[PDB]
Amino acid sequence: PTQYVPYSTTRKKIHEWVPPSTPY
Amino acid sequence: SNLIEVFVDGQSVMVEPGTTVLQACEKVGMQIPRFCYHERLSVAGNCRMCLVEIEKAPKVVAACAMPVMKGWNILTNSEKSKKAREGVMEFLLANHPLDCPICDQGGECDLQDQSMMFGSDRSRFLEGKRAVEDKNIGPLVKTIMTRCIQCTRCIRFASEIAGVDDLGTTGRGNDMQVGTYIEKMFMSELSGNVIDICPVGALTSKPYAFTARPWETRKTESIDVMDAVGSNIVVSTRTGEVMRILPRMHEDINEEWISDKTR
Amino acid sequence: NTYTFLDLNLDLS
Amino acid sequence: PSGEERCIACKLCEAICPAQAITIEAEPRADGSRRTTRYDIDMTKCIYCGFCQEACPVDAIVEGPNFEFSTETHEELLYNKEKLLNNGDKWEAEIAANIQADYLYR
Amino acid sequence: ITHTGQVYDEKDYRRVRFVDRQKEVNENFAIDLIAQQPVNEVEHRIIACDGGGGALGHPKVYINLDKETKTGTCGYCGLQFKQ
Amino acid sequence: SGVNNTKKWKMEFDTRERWENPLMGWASTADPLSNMVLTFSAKEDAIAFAEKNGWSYDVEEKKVPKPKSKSYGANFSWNK
Amino acid sequence: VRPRSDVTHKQLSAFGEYVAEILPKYVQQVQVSCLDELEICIHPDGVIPTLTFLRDHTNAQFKSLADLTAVDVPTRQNRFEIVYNLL
Amino acid sequence: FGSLKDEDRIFTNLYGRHDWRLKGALRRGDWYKTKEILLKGPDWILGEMKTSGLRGRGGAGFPTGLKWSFMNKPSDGRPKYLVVNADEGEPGTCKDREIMRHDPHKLVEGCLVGGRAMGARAAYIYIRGEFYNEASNLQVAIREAYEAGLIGKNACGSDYDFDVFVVRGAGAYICGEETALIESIEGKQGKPRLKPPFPADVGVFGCPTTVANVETVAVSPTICRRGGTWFAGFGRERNSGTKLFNISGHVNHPCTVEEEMSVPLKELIEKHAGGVTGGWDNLLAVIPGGSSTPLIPKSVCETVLMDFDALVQAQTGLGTAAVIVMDRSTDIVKAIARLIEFYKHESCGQCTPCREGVDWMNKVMARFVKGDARPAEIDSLWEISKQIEGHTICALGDGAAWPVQGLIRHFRPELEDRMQRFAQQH
Amino acid sequence: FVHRDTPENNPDTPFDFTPENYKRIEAIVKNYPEGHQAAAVLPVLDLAQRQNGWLPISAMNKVAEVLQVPPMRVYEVATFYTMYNRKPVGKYHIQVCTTTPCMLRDSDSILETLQRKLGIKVGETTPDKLFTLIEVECLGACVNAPMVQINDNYYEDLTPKDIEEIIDELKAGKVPKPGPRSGRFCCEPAGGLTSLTEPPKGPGFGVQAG
Ligand SMILES: Cc1cc2nc3c(=O)[nH]c(=O)nc-3n(C[C@H](O)[C@H](O)[C@H](O)COP(=O)(O)O)c2cc1C
Ligand code: SF4
Ligand code: SF4
Ligand code: SF4
Ligand code: SF4
Ligand code: FES
Ligand code: FES
Ligand SMILES: [Zn+2]
Repeated sequence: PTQYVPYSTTRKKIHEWVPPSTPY
Repeated sequence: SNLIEVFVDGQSVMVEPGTTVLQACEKVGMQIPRFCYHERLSVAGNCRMCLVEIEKAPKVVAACAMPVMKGWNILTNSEKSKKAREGVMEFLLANHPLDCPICDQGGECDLQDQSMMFGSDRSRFLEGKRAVEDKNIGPLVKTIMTRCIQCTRCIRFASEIAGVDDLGTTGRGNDMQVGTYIEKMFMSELSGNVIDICPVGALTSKPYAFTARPWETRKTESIDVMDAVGSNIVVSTRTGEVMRILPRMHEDINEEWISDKTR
Repeated sequence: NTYTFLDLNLDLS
Repeated sequence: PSGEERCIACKLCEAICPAQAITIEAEPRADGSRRTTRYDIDMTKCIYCGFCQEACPVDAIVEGPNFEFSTETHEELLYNKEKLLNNGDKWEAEIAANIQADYLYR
Repeated sequence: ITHTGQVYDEKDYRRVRFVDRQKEVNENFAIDLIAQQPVNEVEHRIIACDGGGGALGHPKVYINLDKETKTGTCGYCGLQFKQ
Repeated sequence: SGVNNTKKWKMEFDTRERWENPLMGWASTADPLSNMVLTFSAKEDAIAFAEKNGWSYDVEEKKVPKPKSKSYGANFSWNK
Repeated sequence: VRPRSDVTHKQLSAFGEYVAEILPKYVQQVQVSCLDELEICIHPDGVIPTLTFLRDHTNAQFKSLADLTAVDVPTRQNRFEIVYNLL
Repeated sequence: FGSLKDEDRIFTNLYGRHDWRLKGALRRGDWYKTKEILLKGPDWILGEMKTSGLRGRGGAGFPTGLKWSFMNKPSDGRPKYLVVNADEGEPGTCKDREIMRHDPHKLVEGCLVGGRAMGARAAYIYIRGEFYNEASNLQVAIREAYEAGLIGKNACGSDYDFDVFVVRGAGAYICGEETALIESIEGKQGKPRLKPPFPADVGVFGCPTTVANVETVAVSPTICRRGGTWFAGFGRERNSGTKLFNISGHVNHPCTVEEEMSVPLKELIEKHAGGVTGGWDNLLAVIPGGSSTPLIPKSVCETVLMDFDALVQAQTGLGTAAVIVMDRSTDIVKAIARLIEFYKHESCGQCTPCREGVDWMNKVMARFVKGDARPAEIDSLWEISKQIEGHTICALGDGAAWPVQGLIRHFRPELEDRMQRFAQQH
Repeated sequence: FVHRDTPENNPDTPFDFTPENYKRIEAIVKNYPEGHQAAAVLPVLDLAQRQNGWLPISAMNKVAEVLQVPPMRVYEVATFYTMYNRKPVGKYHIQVCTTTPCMLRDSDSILETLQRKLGIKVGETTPDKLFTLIEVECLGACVNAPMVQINDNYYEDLTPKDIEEIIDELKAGKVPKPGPRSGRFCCEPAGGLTSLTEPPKGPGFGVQAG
């Protein structure tokens, strides 16, 4: 001629309705 | 009455006067390889990939077009009607850009199959290829139209099934490009059907661009709930999230078409 | 003339 | 060479893998190009047939020369895109020489 | 974080695996590497793109650098070509 | 447009849970009879398989494309 | 194209009739495949009789059983298709 | 044996020399028995052409009488029509340019004589748009005729009604095609239709229609006047009648002479026109019917004569009978190469075999002229040629294949040498 | 074949048939069968070309409007035919016939001469925007092979300097005797009229009986 760590790289697939923080 | 007798490689079926040669083969059960012929779209004869050989006849006939006459035996697997397909497939492929691993109509191609079953083992087009210029037909259909086999089923659907009458052929020769002359988006409901109806993957769906590949998609047959026509649809799911919804045929409700909303 | 064929058409009409 | 990863997510490497080892899911990168969001070769599932080497059109997935990758934990053997791309960068010089020597044969 | 951006939030469990360990991510992120690639100027209306090296490249495709408005990009290399 | 996959009847078991796997994000299934789709040539034979194996069945009649009349001459009609 | 030797296709066909005549009972659909291979098909009751004739007949000695297998055609009323290959 | 008499010759006004206008036409006596002919009956007119046994004067050869006979069937409530194609895109077809420009009237009465034969309500003449001046001449002639009352309702003092119109072509060779002339007349893109719905059955605007080469329409009144027999005698067997012959390229006096059909090919350059430039031995090849027909090399040149039966025996077509001659001073490989360039710039692209096939032969032909292509490729162009020949929707793909087939058939050694020449200099 | 709107060539360029032009239009439709406006688009498109050579996207839209057809329908017709120009055309717009018949009889010869005289490449307008050269295909009139149609000038049988002579005539003055500058008349054997040198028989000559 002269420790790994496996993980899912894809992101979330189903998002979630976040409660309205405005109280009613 | 009204039952001419026509022979399909001998099965001698009897058919209504006015049925096309391609239609005669269908009732026996044979399939003429076809492009540019869709059952609910007008016959155009553009591809001529369906040339068959009626017996005792000098030239081969266009299946989708010739009204079958009395006692003409169709020879669908003759030594001639195969050179009439081995030589057409030579042409469609010659100007084709080989980006099959880009074309998301990878396993959903009616042009690789027919090549892979009725066409030729190798190519002789040592000459150069052509390229067209990708344009914008809208936000739903991605027209990578260098793929187009000028089969004019879009121009038909866009005029006959939907009344858009916008898409049209422009020019002559080997640079006939079937795209809107001025860049006006193809905005209409029934728009996404063009994807399903273009056998080539020239124009395909932009949201479902590259999320999947058809062999993987598990296909569950269900019902359209977005609108009250209740159109039949097939939900294609991979590893548990829906990847596409495409139409499945119901003669009475949605006959092979679904709305832009419900796909 | 550029329009002579076309003008000849009107008379036939 | 430029630095763009070869894989274009045609996903037939997944189709021809005999063991179901390769899992690929993709989406159009902002560039508009086609790339794999997740490429996971489960090496414990893989039986090192070398068909993936065969199948790839861009030849993005290759059978690299190294055989010494024994690992203390089972999870390390499962490989995501980042480990394989990192494996690719480390051994690219020899992989290129090896493919250079054998491509005429293929 | 990574090419795709896979990341774990504070509340996110499934982030412990890295505790006292390291994650596999990439420098030389490709997303920017071709963007760093100069636009291949050409004379002809259409140009090829073997990917470089023929058999050792990508299935050849011909790109239409016909409009300066857009530099054709071979769907395989992401190389922009400047008419 | 090929119709060679619309020929034989198939009976398919009902779909079940496909939860995401925490370590790698691969789909995971707890239902053994999921990927199994048996192919039967005729409706009568498939119904028989369900009865002797004791699985519940809900047969769907084949729906084949209706004959459609086509003729190249017809669209050339300016009248209509 | 495989190197078919019609010489075989005929001789094996002729034996297929021979067996069909010798055991008109228990034997139906005797056919020589396009692969120069014979495949007498017998009623299940003819298992003992047809084999024995082939194991012990001067004009057809079929001493060793290469394999016994059962394809399963679920559609077929009789699900299994026991196949005995003899040499 | 040709050598038709001037008196027998059909278009006396050929080469002008006589007023193309009506008063010249009256001295010609073109409108002499028109009332009588129409009076006789439509059936009498078709009897005259059937007796004449005239063949199509356009590139395709078919009995003229049988073609007209087809739409003589009873009207189904749609007006029957006449379409005269004055387009002649084929190279060497300056012929029809003559009748239109020099003798417009002959065609005008050809139209009404022909019209009652098919019972056409009206006739549309599609002169190629290129010829703007030519158009100027015919409608001046058409205007004269109506002013006279020769055409129009109660035309020629008879029960029958006819109206004649001129339509602008727009520089397309394919417009010439029978199903495509119609579509241009219809106003859609000039793309041929399939023959199943035949032109008579579904013509223009869905009304029965018939299409004739302008020469074919023009001779019908004179043939009825002279009778089928007179006309029938000049021809040979199925072949019959005088057809204008245009000789262009490598001849001393290129000209269009309406000399008799069945002329020895050696005779028409040698006796009329101009002997082949450079001598009759300086003839690398002859294109008998124009670009569409295969060229024939000198060996068979004089032996054979110009009639459609003799040519089909020779593997070539009488076609438009346009004789294009190539001396030994021409690169045929490049000559035929531009005809394939002539067809890539012109085929409609509606059908897959012509669209890609003609472009494919153009690319191979250009390489052949350079000699870059290897010898084995020659035969492939042949195989590419017959794929196009029998698979095309119209005849133009038929036409593109024949010149390629001719070059390989008789000049295969020359192309191999061009192959060899480039390989040697490396 | 794509109209990317440009300030010059785009509908901002308003188009409308001159009162005189519109007249010509009506006549066209009637010539065509009743209820068939569509047949008239190729002739109506031609008069838009007669009005202005450029015929921009605006002009085609008007044609479709006047003819009440799908606009695309007009766009398809304009693109298919070479007669229509979708780009500005030189005042003279000479076109040189280069099919094999003309080439065999030297058509190419003429080209080189014209390129030099116009001092410009083949295919574009002179800077003077006075001339435009294009290599068009068979224009008919082959017997006279050397040939160059300039707006129907159809000059034929032209030796190189002839054209130069013609071009000069065009460059200074107008109407340069359009036609075959050769002595021969229309198409005639250069030798003479072998076909018919006798006088033409008169009316009712040898008219067959019946
Ligand atoms: C590509 C093509 C171009 C043609 N051009 C012409 C033409 O310019 N003039 C013509 O008379 N016939 C032309 N024809 C032949 C017509 O299709 C048709 O056969 C003919 O015009 C009928 O006239 P006839 O029956 O009187 O001969 C052409 C055919 C093809 C395939
Ligand atoms: S269409 Fe897409 S998939 Fe079908 S062949 Fe052309 S490229 Fe390959
Ligand atoms: S787009 Fe699809 S459908 Fe429209 S022509 Fe090209 S291929 Fe045929
Ligand atoms: S690895 Fe090769 S084959 Fe598998 S997807 Fe990426 S490119 Fe296609
Ligand atoms: S052959 Fe096919 S393409 Fe060529 S002209 Fe006739 S139809 Fe149009
Ligand atoms: S399928 Fe035969 S014409 Fe298109
Ligand atoms: S080719 Fe030039 S006019 Fe016929
Ligand atoms: Zn590339």
